[PDB]
Amino acid sequence: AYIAVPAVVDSRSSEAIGLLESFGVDAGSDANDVSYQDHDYVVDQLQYMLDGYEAGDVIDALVYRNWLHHSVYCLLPPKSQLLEYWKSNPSVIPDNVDRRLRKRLMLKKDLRKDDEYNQLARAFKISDVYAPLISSTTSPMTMIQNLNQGEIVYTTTDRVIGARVLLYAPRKYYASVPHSRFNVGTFPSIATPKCSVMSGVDIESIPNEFIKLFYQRVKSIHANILNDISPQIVSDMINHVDVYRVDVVNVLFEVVDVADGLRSVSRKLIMHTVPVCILELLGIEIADYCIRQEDGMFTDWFLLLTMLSDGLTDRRTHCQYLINPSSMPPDVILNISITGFINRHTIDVMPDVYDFIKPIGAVLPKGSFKSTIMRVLDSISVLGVKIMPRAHVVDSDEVGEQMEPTFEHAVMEIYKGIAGVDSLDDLTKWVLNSDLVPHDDRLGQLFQAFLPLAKDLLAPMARQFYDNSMSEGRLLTFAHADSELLNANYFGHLLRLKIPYITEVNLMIRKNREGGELFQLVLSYLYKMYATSAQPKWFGSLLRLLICPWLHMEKLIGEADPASTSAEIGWHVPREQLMDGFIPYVSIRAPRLVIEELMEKNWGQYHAQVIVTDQLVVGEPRRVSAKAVIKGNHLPVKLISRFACFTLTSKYEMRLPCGHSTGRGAAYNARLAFRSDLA
Amino acid sequence: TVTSPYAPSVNRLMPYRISNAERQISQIIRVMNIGNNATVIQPVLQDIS
Amino acid sequence: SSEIQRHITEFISSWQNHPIVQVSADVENRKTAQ
Amino acid sequence: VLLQRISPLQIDPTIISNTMSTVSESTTQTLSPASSILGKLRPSNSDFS
Amino acid sequence: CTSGIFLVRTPTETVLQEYTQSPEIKVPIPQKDWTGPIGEIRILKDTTSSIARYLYRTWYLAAARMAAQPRTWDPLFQAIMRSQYVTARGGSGATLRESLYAINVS
Amino acid sequence: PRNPKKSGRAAPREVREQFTQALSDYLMQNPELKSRVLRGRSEWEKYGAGIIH
Amino acid sequence: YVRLDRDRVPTMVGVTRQSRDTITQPALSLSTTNTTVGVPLALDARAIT
Repeated sequence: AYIAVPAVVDSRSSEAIGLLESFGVDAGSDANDVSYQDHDYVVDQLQYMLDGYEAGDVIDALVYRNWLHHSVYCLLPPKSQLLEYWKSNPSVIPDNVDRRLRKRLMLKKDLRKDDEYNQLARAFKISDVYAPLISSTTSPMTMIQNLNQGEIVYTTTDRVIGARVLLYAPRKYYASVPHSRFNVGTFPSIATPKCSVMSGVDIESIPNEFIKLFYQRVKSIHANILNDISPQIVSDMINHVDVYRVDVVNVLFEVVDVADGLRSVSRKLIMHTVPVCILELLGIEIADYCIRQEDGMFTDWFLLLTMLSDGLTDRRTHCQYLINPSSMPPDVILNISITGFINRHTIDVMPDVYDFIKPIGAVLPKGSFKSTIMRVLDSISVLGVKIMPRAHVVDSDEVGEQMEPTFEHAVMEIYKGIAGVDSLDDLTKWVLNSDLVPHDDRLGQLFQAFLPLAKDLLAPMARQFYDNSMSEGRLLTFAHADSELLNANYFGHLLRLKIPYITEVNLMIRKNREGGELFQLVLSYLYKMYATSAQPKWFGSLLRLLICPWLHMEKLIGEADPASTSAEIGWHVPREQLMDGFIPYVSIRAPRLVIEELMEKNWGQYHAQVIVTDQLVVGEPRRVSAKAVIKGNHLPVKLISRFACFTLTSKYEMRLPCGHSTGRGAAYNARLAFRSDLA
Repeated sequence: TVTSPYAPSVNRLMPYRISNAERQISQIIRVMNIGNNATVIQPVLQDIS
Repeated sequence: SSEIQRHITEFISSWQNHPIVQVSADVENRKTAQ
Repeated sequence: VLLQRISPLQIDPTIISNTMSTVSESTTQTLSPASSILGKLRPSNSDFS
Repeated sequence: CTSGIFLVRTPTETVLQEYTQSPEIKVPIPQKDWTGPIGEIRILKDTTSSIARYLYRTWYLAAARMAAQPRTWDPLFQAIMRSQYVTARGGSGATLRESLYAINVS
Repeated sequence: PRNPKKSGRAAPREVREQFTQALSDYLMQNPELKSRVLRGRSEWEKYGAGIIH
Repeated sequence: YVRLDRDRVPTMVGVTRQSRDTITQPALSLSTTNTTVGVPLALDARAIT
């Protein structure tokens, strides 16, 4: 038998990870008959072969492979070096080769200029000697056919796909498996009657993007002849822990209005890739739930779910939904009822944009729940780590509040430029009519005045504020539009974000804000008009990274020794220059065997000017604030491998638990240095 | 040349044959899509080339 | 304030009144691929 | 404005923009007739005062 | 009779004065004139009321007519365009190297 | 000429061969260019062998 | 392919996708509810010759 899965299957590691409990199969037992297959090199060959050929030809060829039929290529050097190898060590010559050619190669002459051997080599071709010879222009369908029928195939090129490539001659003449009745691996085929494909995982959620292309192309042409089997059917047929790889499903639920004992389904939705660990933690299963529980504010485990995922779309009309944040009708979600779970798979929580250790700027619209998400995020501290303290995050209003006329006060006086308004309430009435969605022309006349305030005041103030903030440690900073972080030249990762709710209603729900609620809302419209359209991309994309890796590591280092499983890596200054103390800058947490490996890495080729001060901090541990400015290069994440759970924010500060006296401050030209205990 | 078996079989099902009116209606729809653009039809000629 | 809550309900209704199926871009690469 | 608020007729320019393309390409020297009339009638997002 | 001197200033002043300038866009494209995402890109709705539609049309027609030419599909043109920018002048190969290093490739 | 003609400093054979080979691999990357040039070389050694070295 | 007489030279090809009026029969409404299709395509006399 043979089964194909949407994932890169390997015979070494895929047994360790399993992949079958991954996709949701109950293979767990003394099964030892589901033998995997090596498709790493096959994916690499597919990528290399799409470079020259066409995707349709390559995929429609590779689909007709009999993966349970062992075979192999072996490439020949070109004709010249081939003949050189025929000559030297001549007792390997196939008998097809011409009698004259063999009789002339068996001679010990220099072969400098043999008048007849030159002709005999000119009229010699490789294709006649070795029978199955693929081509330099094979037009690959015969490649897969010849791999299907036979044991060895002879190529004169490297662009081949289907099996491994073996060398024919020694390296000089070139330039620079048992079955188990339940074989599995990627790349479905239709070679036999027993090839099956495991359904249950959507096509748009496949993460590899080459397996994804292969599946799309094969499933749009061979839909009616493929054998689909779900994870339950596969289960019935059968019957250095990596962090940042989490299992995700999505929840199927509908809205219910249980008034006076009469159930009434109202709407059906899909939560779109909440991670499985959070559903396990919160104890979510098939039952009814109330998602407010008091005073019309969400119960906040529901808020955590909605903020840890992508967004929910209606199942009737396949479009996004954006559930209502208020508690006023027409639409109010007060009671839901989860009904099932569909496609499960792993994803890489580490975004590709994040490779170096640097600050993070998360742009959100105005009316989002930034305050409540901060209140909910500052509490988590898994292994005594405090993954996101409240002091490491920069509020969105801070850069505008630090001005003599603050920014919002500066824009409140904008009604003087209009032809005639005479008051802020008349401005809010002249802009949007008797609901939101203001008049676009009037909003444009207002934006032409709002813009110079944002380009001439806010940008110059922010260009200094973000520098001052970057000096004193990594911080997670928010904003109301990417243009704020782009005009003011912001350093760090620029993550746009978005929330699954209607943010414009929060601007009416919240009361005690400067100016009327209508003014806050018009201000949000102006920021949204100053936005430079680009994909906001689902706020949960960040919170999933923030939370998920720690929960997994808590299973591995839940009970080990804190001294043996810990570390900290900061800027070092020698015991002199007191006219040793290091600023932390990072706090690693990982098993002992990886701390041993991190203990020996360089960590010293990274420099920065640390400027210690003499100011005291109200916090308990007696410590003095400091600063630091990296010079040359930034710490890449590869050093802190995928097996440790580090922190993303940190303040710069030094503790002084010896001879308490703060003298004069200074700059010292620190050097990075690993700092753990004995372990 | 292509080959086909000659022996008792196990009753396959392959629904491919269709009538002429369906082919003609599909052709009319394809033409009314492709009509009057020349960018929809350039790649077909290149492929035949 | 009841006028204000009337405004809120009117905006939520108008937000629910969105279109479901709307092709507003240009479809020519899709025609060629079709 | 009173007529515009009373009238059921809503003028969306997704009919002109849907029955014909603005990038139809014949005689690659210049603009095609379809592209020409669309550029001469940008359909709308504006007032039909 | 006007002076012909080569004006000079510190590099950190050029980079901090020139590169801080940003566009002053007084009538932006409305957010409701972009379709959903296609990877990293959104498309102008054909019923846009902006002035960017003529820009979009010009670049669209140019791209179509460029790609339609059969010359742009042989290996020779591909190779010429590849070798057009392989010169003996610097290209900041360092940061390329130490950025490839960050994903464990030699 | 009035410019110092930069002579080759006699780099090692192994690393220089590897460098030039990787550079050639970068130039002729697809099978079609390589097939064209190899067919040209074969036809030259069949016919043009002797008029040019 | 008409060789050299005007009378058999095709001057349009059109498709219909709806009727026109109270009338009902396609053979009657087809002459006035059609859309012309087709578009030229340049070539190179040098290359061909």
